[PDB]
Amino acid sequence: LTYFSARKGKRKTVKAVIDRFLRLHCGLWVRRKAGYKKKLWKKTPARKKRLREFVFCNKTQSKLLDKMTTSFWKRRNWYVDDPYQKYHDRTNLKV
Amino acid sequence: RSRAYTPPEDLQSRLESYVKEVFLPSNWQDISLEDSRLKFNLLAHLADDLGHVVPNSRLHQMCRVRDVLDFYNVPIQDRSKFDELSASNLPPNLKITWSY
Amino acid sequence: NFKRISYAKTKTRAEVRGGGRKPWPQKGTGRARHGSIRSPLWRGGGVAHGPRGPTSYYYMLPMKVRALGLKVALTVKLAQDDLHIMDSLELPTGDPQYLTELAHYRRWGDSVLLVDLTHEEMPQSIVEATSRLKTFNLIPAVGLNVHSMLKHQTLVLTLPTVAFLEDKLLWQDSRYRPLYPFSLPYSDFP
Amino acid sequence: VKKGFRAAFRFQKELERQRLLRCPPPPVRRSEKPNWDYHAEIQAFGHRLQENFSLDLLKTAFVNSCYIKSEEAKRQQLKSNQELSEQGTSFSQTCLTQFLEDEYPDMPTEGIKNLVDFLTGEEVVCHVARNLAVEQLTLSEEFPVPPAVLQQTFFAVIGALLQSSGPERTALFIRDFLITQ
Amino acid sequence: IGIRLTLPPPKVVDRWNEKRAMFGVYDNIGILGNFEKHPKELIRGPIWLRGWKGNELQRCIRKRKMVGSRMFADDLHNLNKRIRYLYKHFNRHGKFR
Amino acid sequence: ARALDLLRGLPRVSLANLKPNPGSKKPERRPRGRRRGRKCGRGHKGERQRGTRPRLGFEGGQTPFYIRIPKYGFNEGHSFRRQYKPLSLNRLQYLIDLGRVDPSQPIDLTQLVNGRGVTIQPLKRDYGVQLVEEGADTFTAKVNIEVQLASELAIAAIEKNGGVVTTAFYDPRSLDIVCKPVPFFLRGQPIPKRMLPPEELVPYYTDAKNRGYLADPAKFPEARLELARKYGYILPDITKDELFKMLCTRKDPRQIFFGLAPGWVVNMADKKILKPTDENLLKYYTS
Amino acid sequence: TARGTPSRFLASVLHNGLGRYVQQLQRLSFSVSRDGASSRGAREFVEREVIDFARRNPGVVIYVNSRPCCVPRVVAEYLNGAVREESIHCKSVEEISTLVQKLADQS
Amino acid sequence: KFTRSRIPEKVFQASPEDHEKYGGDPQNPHKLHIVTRIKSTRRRPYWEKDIIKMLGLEKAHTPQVHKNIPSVNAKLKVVKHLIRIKPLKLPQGLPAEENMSNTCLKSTGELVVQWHLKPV
Amino acid sequence: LRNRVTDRYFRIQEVLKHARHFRGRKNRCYRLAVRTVIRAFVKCTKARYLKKKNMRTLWINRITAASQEHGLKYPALIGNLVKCQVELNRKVLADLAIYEPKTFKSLAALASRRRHEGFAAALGDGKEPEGIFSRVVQYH
Amino acid sequence: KVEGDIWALQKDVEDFLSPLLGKTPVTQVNEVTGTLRIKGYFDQELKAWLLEKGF
RNA sequence: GAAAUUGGGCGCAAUAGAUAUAGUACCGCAAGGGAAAGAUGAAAAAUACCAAGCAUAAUAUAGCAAGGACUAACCCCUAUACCUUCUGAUGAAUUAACUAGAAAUAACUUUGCAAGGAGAGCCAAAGCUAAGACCCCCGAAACCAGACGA
Ligand SMILES: [Mg+2]
Ligand SMILES: [Mg+2]
Ligand SMILES: [Mg+2]
Ligand SMILES: [Mg+2]
Ligand SMILES: [Mg+2]
Ligand SMILES: [Mg+2]
Ligand SMILES: [Mg+2]
Ligand SMILES: [Mg+2]
Ligand SMILES: [Mg+2]
Ligand SMILES: [Mg+2]
Ligand SMILES: [Mg+2]
Repeated sequence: LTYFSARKGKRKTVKAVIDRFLRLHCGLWVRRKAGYKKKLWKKTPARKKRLREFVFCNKTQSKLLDKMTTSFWKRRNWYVDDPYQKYHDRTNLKV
Repeated sequence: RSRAYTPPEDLQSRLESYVKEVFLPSNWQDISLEDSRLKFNLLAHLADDLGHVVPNSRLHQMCRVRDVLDFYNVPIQDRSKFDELSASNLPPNLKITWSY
Repeated sequence: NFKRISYAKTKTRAEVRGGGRKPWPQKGTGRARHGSIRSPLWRGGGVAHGPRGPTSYYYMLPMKVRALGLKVALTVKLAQDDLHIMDSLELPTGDPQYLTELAHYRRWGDSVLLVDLTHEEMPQSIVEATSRLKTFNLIPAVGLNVHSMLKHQTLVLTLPTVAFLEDKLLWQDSRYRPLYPFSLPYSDFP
Repeated sequence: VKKGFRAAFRFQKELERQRLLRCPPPPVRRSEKPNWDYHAEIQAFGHRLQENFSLDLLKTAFVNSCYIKSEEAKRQQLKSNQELSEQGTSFSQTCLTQFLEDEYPDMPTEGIKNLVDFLTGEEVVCHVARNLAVEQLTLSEEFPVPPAVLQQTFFAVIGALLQSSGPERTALFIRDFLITQ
Repeated sequence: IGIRLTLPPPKVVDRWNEKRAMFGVYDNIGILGNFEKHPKELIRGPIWLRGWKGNELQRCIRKRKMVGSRMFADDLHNLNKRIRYLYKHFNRHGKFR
Repeated sequence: ARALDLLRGLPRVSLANLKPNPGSKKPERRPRGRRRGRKCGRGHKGERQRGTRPRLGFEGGQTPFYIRIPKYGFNEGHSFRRQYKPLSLNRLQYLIDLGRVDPSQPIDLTQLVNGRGVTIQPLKRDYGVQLVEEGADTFTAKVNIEVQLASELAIAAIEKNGGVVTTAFYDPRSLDIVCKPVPFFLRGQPIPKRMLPPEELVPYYTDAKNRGYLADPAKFPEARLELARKYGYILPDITKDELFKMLCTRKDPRQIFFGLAPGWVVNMADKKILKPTDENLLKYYTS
Repeated sequence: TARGTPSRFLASVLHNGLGRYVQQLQRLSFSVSRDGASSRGAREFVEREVIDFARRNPGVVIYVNSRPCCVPRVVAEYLNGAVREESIHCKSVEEISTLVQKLADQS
Repeated sequence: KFTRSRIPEKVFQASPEDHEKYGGDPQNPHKLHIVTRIKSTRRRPYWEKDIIKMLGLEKAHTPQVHKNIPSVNAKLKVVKHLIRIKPLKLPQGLPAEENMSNTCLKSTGELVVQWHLKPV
Repeated sequence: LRNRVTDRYFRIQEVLKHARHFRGRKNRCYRLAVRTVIRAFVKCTKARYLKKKNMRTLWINRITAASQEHGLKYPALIGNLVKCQVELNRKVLADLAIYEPKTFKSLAALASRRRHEGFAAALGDGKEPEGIFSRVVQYH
Repeated sequence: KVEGDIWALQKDVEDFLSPLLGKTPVTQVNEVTGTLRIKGYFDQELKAWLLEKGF
């Protein structure tokens, strides 16, 4: 990525990352599964039910996605009728 | 004007005399110095007399008369270290010079 | 360090003069491969990681840490028995030697920081006496800092400066987080 | 010109050391160098050997007769040494012959005289008194202290220990410094 | 032998100079002069770094946009090449990423 | 304290005595010596010692993780979605108890900013405060709040205690003037008129069930009556008590500040208000 | 190394244990700055330990010179005329006491 | 492949000739082993290095006391080529708190609870 | 040069005081003197083990020579003095061999006497009285 | 904001929390700043406890 | 990668710093490249000791040149030069001087304040602010633009 831009001297986000992923404020990145709209005629319905799911990311995938975006994207977002808003704070962890 | 202090032997009666002259009951050693005029007159008389003044670093520490009494009977003795070493009864094989 | 700006700049290997073509070819000579006579190995070449430009070392501590540092300097000067409080800085005469004799008699120190409330209302006699002295310095109460409280052995306040410092430093305790800068108007601040 | 001061100071003192090794000065006596208190160091010479002296008498044991004469040569612009050294060398000769007659009864007395004239020779007594700080306390004319003078001061110190504390303690002194040679 | 033989002339330092005795004054002009000035308005220097701290690429970017139109011609050219180098260095070279 | 009493016996604090708090200053590690530099941290000569390891996310040639994955619009319209900072009723009872928000006055958004109870930032497109039902039980306050969104249970918790809720609307310009009003009256502009909601939100603010500021004052007792029946409290009438004249005051739409009017120019310096009397300006500002 | 250094045979000074034992240390010469941060532990050594030390062996004559030094030194002189000059630079009082007793104990 | 070696049980069954050779009794055996590492664990498998670390035998030629129980004997059967085992025999009793400090384990294998330094 | 190095004569001279006795340019030039001075210090520490070793074989040569003067061999002498609980070591036996050859002759007589009691004891096998010098002093 | 003797406060907090743990809680006084730092969340218990004490 | 909107020196000090004592000497047909270096003193109307290199002072059986030693320099014994690249050939006569790790997102450590922090903007389900602490040197063939050249 760009660590220091030529105009501002700031970090830049990779906009592929924003266009594909969802940062929950606890640090978990949500994605869609690859191939969830491809060749559905040859996929068993258990597999089609698996592909239509919102799948969390790895630890290193998560830290890789944190480094590829900036602090605007890491921010509390108090939307109106957000569907994912009950998934932001992390309930009841014992680390 | 030299910072040596040697506390007097009649200091109980002098200090008590000043406490009466700023005022007076028995148990006069437990009189609170919460009034600020009373403290200024008492310590101003003692500083005028004894030549030894309560410093700023200690001035809030005396809240009773007994604390001023406990202040004015520490010997603050002030001289150079050449005069402290050479007066500390050196053995005959210590020789101390001060190239100053 | 916040006011500090280093004017040290050197020339890199691109800014130093000349050195645009290879000095000798790549292979045929038995000398070392070089690409310019201005690379950082050459007598006359650029500096590889030297100082670059004016650099400013600016940082602000939070204003509560600066204000607490002024407090801590005041309690330390009072606890070491170096605070002295006057009622006004009005001298009976304007000579310097009176003031050095006074500071020598009361066993103050080598160097005295006199602090009055404003720069306009400093009395003429202390201005004429301390404007000549190297170690006895008049400062307004706005000018009070921590480097020059520690640089000076004694510090001399007047009672209006003491009420000033209590007002300006007990304000930082029990004040809200700012909505906007305090130079702007507020309900109760000036 | 590299800026700075500490390498120039260290280099300045190493140059001073090579100046002292290339051309060393002639050795000055110790009383003409700093850190000398003569009286304190006579008392230290007393307590060093583990005995007591009458300090004035030991002081005259270190004062030669050449020193008074060149001193009065310096006045024009003190008891001597010789009585104590006479008593000390008379005593140490007879007590060394006591020890060496007792522990070697079969020796000829020519051999006891050559042993005793070894243990009071200039080589032995001058080797002993340069390691007991006698030479540093000798008031002599010239430096280094010439060996006949220092022999005289050493037996003056024996005479002063004799008049101080009797014949038995000097017998232990002579035993512990002259016989162990 | 790159070491000097005579020790240098002495460094007379006047600690009670005008500048040293009055160093640090008006660092607290904000917090006890009713916040009318900021202390960053006390520092004097280049106009592009009065009250600003950055690394070198940011000092060069800010120098170019704040004073670069009236810079000299080959100084402006050297500075554009420095931003072009320091760009290609910070963004493509290093150990941590 | 024993500690200043220690400072009596110690030498004076100078610029030669100071030392950082141990733990503050890690030492700089720099590549000289047997351990910090021979290879100097980079390892053996490859591409990571030369300095030229490729960009973040390059997996060496296979298609990267962050590109094997379908683009889905999680963040599709993110910067035009509206945000509303929560204000719980536990928070607002907390502000009322500590004197920070006066409940004997109307509680507009300016009064929650000046008591610093709620920080909203109009850039990063917060459109205001939403009331939050947290702390509805143990909320004991008669209050008059103007909050841009409100859940039904938070309206019920206020209106049980003798309160009045209304939901106003603010433009980002208007909300920005509302939050920090004093840096607007140093801007020299006349007070603007706040705009009506967009088409998404007109059906919100014209409904009496969620207490819209554009709704009827003839349909409100039906909705207050309905929540009082739903959540089981007998609806007190605001008309009886003495704060009623306070609990009725609303600023109309197209009014940003409370006692002021659009088009006025507040002169903060000599404490005046310049008011326009030209008819074209009065047609424009009272529209 | 041993081939670069000179060597010697183990000896005494004047058969130092045979008849009696003689303390081989004549003079110590401390030089201590009055104002100076390197001779702090020397200062607290003269104030605390040098009188006790000077009483524990009276055949040693001790000179505390107390000039403006920038490095403080101790200069031990021995009965056979050797001089060991060691520094007490930036040392604690306990480290100076073990050094001075080290110089006392040796020859 | 070089693998871990099980050892069959007939290897660990004494014969009365061995009771005549060594000094053992099959009825009423000894309680405590003395184990001593006498052959390095280097150039040995990592499991034997571990068993030497568990038994407390990282120093060579230093005795260690163990129990004569089948678990400790199982670990000792893993590393029986690196160690030496003797029975801890005790001529007098086990040491009470009076004789706790004045013991000495002799080289015979016995642990004497009064260790004077005087000849008999 | 902001801060270039002033104090470099002394780093060189810390190495070169160890090389003042070498040959060739190793006593002079720092690049050569460092390799030889390091290499001399490595030898200087590995030679502690060889000092101990070579003293011990020197002592075995001296004990071997002096015990061959009395007919014994070295293994006979050392073995049968261990067997007498004479726990002298090699340093002491070599120094007695040089400086006190009567004590060494009597130790050779004690070791050959014990050697013959070992022969006659391990010849007439069975229960017999032990030799006189064959007895051991039990320590408990 | 602990002003005074922090070691009495460490004794009394450590006597208060050890029935809620079994063991003594592992703490750290910072006598310079005047803080006291306990391991594990005990915020509501110490706020209630310090309201009982009168602070 | 926008916009609305907002509002003298903790420099160098003669291999450094300018290439600069000079765009000179020199090199090139030309465009163009491009040096090096000075040190007395108040007065010249007062004429030390230290790099490598040698010399004073050539050499003596045997061997990475040393180490253990030793009465003794050598003789005795021990000892497969250093860097770098490989699992285990490269470069260096030698001295002096010059010559290569630059970024504070997140985490950590230390303070301040704390449901708030921050000297507007920003973050906040114990956070925020401040600081400390992490990211090298040299080296092609080339490509392009504009000149100078028969
Ligand atoms: Mg170029
Ligand atoms: Mg190139
Ligand atoms: Mg240059
Ligand atoms: Mg703009
Ligand atoms: Mg130059
Ligand atoms: Mg040049
Ligand atoms: Mg030379
Ligand atoms: Mg050989
Ligand atoms: Mg070659
Ligand atoms: Mg070099
Ligand atoms: Mg032609």
